[PDB]
Amino acid sequence: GYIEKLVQVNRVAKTVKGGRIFAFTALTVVGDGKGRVGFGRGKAREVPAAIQKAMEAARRNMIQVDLNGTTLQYPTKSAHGASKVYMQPASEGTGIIAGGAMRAVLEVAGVQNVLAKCYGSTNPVNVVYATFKGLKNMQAPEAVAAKRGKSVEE
Amino acid sequence: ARYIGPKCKLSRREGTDLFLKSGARALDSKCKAENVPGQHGQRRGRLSDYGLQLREKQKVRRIYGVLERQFRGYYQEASRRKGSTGENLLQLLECRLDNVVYRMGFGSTRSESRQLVSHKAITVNGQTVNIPSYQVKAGDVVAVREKSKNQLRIAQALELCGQRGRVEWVEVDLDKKAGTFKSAPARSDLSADINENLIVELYSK
Amino acid sequence: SMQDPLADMLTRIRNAQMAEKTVVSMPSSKLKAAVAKVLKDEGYIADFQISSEVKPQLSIELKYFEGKPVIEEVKRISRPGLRQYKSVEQLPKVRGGLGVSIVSTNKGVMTDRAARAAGVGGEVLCTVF
Amino acid sequence: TVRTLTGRVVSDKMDKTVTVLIERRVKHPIYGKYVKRSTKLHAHDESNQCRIGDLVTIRETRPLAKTKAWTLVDIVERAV
Amino acid sequence: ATINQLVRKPRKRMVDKSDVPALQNCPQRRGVCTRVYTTTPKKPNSALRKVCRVRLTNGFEVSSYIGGEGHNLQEHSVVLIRGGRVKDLPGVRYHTVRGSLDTSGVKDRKQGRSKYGAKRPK
RNA sequence: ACGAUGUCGACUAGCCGUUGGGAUCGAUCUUAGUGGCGCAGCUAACGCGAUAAGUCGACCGCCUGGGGAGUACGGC
RNA sequence: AGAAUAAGCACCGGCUAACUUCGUGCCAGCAGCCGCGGUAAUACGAAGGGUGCAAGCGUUAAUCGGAAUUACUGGGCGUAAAGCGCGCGUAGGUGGUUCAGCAAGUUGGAUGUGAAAUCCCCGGGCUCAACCUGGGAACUGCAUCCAAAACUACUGAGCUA
RNA sequence: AGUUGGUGGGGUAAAGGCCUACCAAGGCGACGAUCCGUAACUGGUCUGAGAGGAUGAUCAGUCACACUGGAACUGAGACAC
Ligand SMILES: [Mg+2]
Ligand SMILES: [Mg+2]
Ligand SMILES: [Mg+2]
Ligand SMILES: [Mg+2]
Ligand SMILES: [Mg+2]
Ligand SMILES: [Mg+2]
Ligand SMILES: [Mg+2]
Ligand SMILES: [Mg+2]
Ligand SMILES: [Mg+2]
Ligand SMILES: [Mg+2]
Ligand SMILES: [Mg+2]
Ligand SMILES: [Mg+2]
Ligand SMILES: [Mg+2]
Ligand SMILES: [Mg+2]
Ligand SMILES: [Mg+2]
Ligand SMILES: [Mg+2]
Ligand SMILES: [Mg+2]
Ligand SMILES: [Mg+2]
Ligand SMILES: [Mg+2]
Ligand SMILES: [Mg+2]
Ligand SMILES: [Mg+2]
Ligand SMILES: [Mg+2]
Ligand SMILES: [Mg+2]
Ligand SMILES: [Mg+2]
Ligand SMILES: [Mg+2]
Ligand SMILES: [Mg+2]
Ligand SMILES: [Mg+2]
Ligand SMILES: [Mg+2]
Ligand SMILES: [Mg+2]
Ligand SMILES: [Mg+2]
Ligand SMILES: [Mg+2]
Ligand SMILES: [Mg+2]
Ligand SMILES: [Mg+2]
Ligand SMILES: [Mg+2]
Ligand SMILES: [Mg+2]
Ligand SMILES: [Mg+2]
Ligand SMILES: [Mg+2]
Ligand SMILES: [Mg+2]
Ligand SMILES: [Mg+2]
Ligand SMILES: [Mg+2]
Ligand SMILES: [Mg+2]
Ligand SMILES: [Mg+2]
Ligand SMILES: [Mg+2]
Ligand SMILES: [Mg+2]
Ligand SMILES: [Mg+2]
Ligand SMILES: [Mg+2]
Ligand SMILES: [Mg+2]
Ligand SMILES: [Mg+2]
Ligand SMILES: [Mg+2]
Ligand SMILES: [Mg+2]
Repeated sequence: GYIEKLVQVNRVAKTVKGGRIFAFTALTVVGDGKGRVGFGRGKAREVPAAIQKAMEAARRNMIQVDLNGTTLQYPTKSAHGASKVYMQPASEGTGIIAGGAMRAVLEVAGVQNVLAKCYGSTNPVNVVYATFKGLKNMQAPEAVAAKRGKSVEE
Repeated sequence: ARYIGPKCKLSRREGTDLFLKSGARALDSKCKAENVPGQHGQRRGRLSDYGLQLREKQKVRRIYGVLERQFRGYYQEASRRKGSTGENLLQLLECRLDNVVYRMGFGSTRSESRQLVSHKAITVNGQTVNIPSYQVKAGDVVAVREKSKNQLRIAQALELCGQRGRVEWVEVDLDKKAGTFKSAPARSDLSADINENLIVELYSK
Repeated sequence: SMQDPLADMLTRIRNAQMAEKTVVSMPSSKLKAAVAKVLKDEGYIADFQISSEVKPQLSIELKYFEGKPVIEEVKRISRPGLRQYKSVEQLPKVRGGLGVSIVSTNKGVMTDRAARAAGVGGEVLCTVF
Repeated sequence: TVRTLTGRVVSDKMDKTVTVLIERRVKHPIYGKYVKRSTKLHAHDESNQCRIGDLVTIRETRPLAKTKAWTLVDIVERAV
Repeated sequence: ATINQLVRKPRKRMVDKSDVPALQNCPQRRGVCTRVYTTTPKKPNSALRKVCRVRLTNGFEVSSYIGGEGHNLQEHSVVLIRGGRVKDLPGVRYHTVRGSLDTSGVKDRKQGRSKYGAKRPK
């Protein structure tokens, strides 16, 4: 999958005798648009190099999500650290009703009607963590049928 | 109201098609239409998401010449209408009377089409309509006055629009200077470059 | 001090599914037996059996399919502190219809879809996914 | 078909009258929990046959005195 | 909190107090200037701001800020004050409207001269 | 007045000490306390981890930015 | 008959779309929050050049939202605010298990009301809209009856964890 | 302390401590009585995804008042804009 999306660029500094040493951290999400998505982080002395290291990290550990034809399966609620996330499927007309890191993750992954909200802290990194921890864990039908046959479960 | 001013400074700022002239010579060799205006013009100026929404909303408003109170009323009506409001807004905004008398081939520019429609020179079923906002129901035979059929401006606009494409849903008889609308246009009919979803994202905030 | 034993049954089942146990025992109850029958019919547990001799013991054997357990999220709704009651139209569909909700209606203990099929509401005991 | 109301006798120190407590459980408008509220009514006991603790059923009539507009129709349970 | 605890005592909202206690739910209010003078600002800044002590119609005695480069306020001039807190001066919480009653606005202002009560040169 | 950790009840890998008793053949099992580690799980982190800060029930107390202030006035 | 005759306001450091020069030099001034200014200020005052609204444009005052920031939906209390110093106990809240009854809670249905207008859906009229107007939907509420018995409550008889 | 109930009488178009004479000591209240402050109520209006929060400008229904404090006459109806 190849669609970039740069969620955040941040500047950090560590103290040494004489002064400060600066570095840049880039958080990015990479996916194809049909259910493959990953996120990556990259820190470097310069903004560009940070972005490319983030992209290389994002292309690795890229996972597969089973979406319901440009829509989520069912309303889901996930968390990471102090960040909590709620998403639920929407109709065909609705766009992506989300904010920030959630919108990047969802528009990269492939969904288009998400109607989502986030509670608690709004750190982009932790919000991306929560959003994947939610998307990755959906089941889809004929997999909840890990109990018995189908059409007798829905 | 209406907008008065340069009609290609806008194109230079936006940097896209933005039909605002008769199209006699070209779109380019008038204003070097690739740079934003003013002293600070060469800079591309990478712009954030809010920039994207503002830029395309201004794009649609300027191409269709609608003010923002009217535009937001149009958007509210589209949101009220069922079935994927994003294209409902375009379908409803297309049915304006001035844009129809333009796209029917009776006017050189949207501004000249408004000029004609305001001064009471066009009919719908013979009844004087001079509001450049009338929403034309499908079926009505939009036509120019039998008195006005001999004006040469309509002739020049018609021969200029003779080579601009075919929409393949209207039925137009050109000898008598009349139009006819059968059914509302589909989403695929209009230029499928500018997306409708980003507008509804703008107005959902 | 044993104020609500149905949540105790659910908690024992969840704590066993978390520690990867194969069987679970508990003191028997008519409501617990009904809920176990509904869960077994729906497919969330393999089998259950009830003992005898004055102190009956309900025993339930658990399913895992993959390395994960079959029951991933079981929780209580109408605790003895709220007593939630619902109507047919306002019954809850869980996980978009891929889970089930145990409801005690005036026709017995069934699932939400079976309750809707009879157009009868009741008390929402617990939700299972 | 008279509209009765069942209740518990609380005090009867006034002649030819009886105080009845009627208990209802009303749902809190927001928190969804039921709370037991009570109402005190005065009923006309013509032959003062209701002692304390008895459980009876009353009926609405025209006012007999000020703040006394109910009459007991029959005792349904006695007291120990 | 437990549901029973909330039933016994429900959750209560704390009211928001007004940052402009005078001019009670009123857009702007008239007053008379008792005293004009200059003040020093807080630590990071350094200047000589112009503040007028005002006695309102109700009776509240307040401070107000004369926004602009020049003013013509003496001691007994009727002024009109509006809400708005000067972040730099301690205690000031209102602004004198320029060119309302006895302020006449500020002269020869071209850019944004509606917040300062200046007329169009045309 | 501190475990800076309300009381009551039910479940959830193990290892090494120690206090007051029981059994079985110094060893094994078990019971009520008291300590050190540690898997899951939890936590912002430190850390907790059958003496939970884990998973659940019943009831009570308390919190809503820092000062002014646990102060002023009134009541006991 | 005549283009004749009728454009202003705010902003341009980030949040937030839009930059250069000149003049002062922690002065004069700006400001919703971070904050600018001490001799090249995209933040002060002016010029040009842009951005946004438009017969309006800003400013102030007031409500809800964002605020999951009083958390029923939907928060917390070892160290950030937050477990009474500790027991006993009144009202109140909650209640191991079996059989049977009743029908208050609970569920389904019927009937009466819930004034009209306003809100929502489909039409009609004024050149459209604002506006007017037909029909319907809705008004989660309340009361009176009929039926059911899984759970809670009430009644009787048991059992021992 | 007419405060709560009863008996006899009076009174009103009408039930009633509504008024009166006797009989007894009752009645209300932490499910907040009494007291202080504040305020016409509702359909509804503004917000909100909803639950809620704020509110009662226009229009419609009910209530109260008519310089301030009392009282009755006329009538089917007034304590009378
Ligand atoms: Mg927060
Ligand atoms: Mg207008
Ligand atoms: Mg303000
Ligand atoms: Mg303490
Ligand atoms: Mg404790
Ligand atoms: Mg304890
Ligand atoms: Mg404890
Ligand atoms: Mg315990
Ligand atoms: Mg340890
Ligand atoms: Mg903690
Ligand atoms: Mg404070
Ligand atoms: Mg003290
Ligand atoms: Mg004192
Ligand atoms: Mg910008
Ligand atoms: Mg300014
Ligand atoms: Mg300079
Ligand atoms: Mg400037
Ligand atoms: Mg809120
Ligand atoms: Mg606010
Ligand atoms: Mg809660
Ligand atoms: Mg908190
Ligand atoms: Mg401390
Ligand atoms: Mg303690
Ligand atoms: Mg106490
Ligand atoms: Mg105790
Ligand atoms: Mg008790
Ligand atoms: Mg029981
Ligand atoms: Mg009880
Ligand atoms: Mg019912
Ligand atoms: Mg109505
Ligand atoms: Mg029956
Ligand atoms: Mg007397
Ligand atoms: Mg009598
Ligand atoms: Mg009498
Ligand atoms: Mg009376
Ligand atoms: Mg009170
Ligand atoms: Mg009021
Ligand atoms: Mg008043
Ligand atoms: Mg009120
Ligand atoms: Mg009043
Ligand atoms: Mg609304
Ligand atoms: Mg909300
Ligand atoms: Mg009025
Ligand atoms: Mg009215
Ligand atoms: Mg009167
Ligand atoms: Mg009077
Ligand atoms: Mg007067
Ligand atoms: Mg008088
Ligand atoms: Mg009379
Ligand atoms: Mg009169």
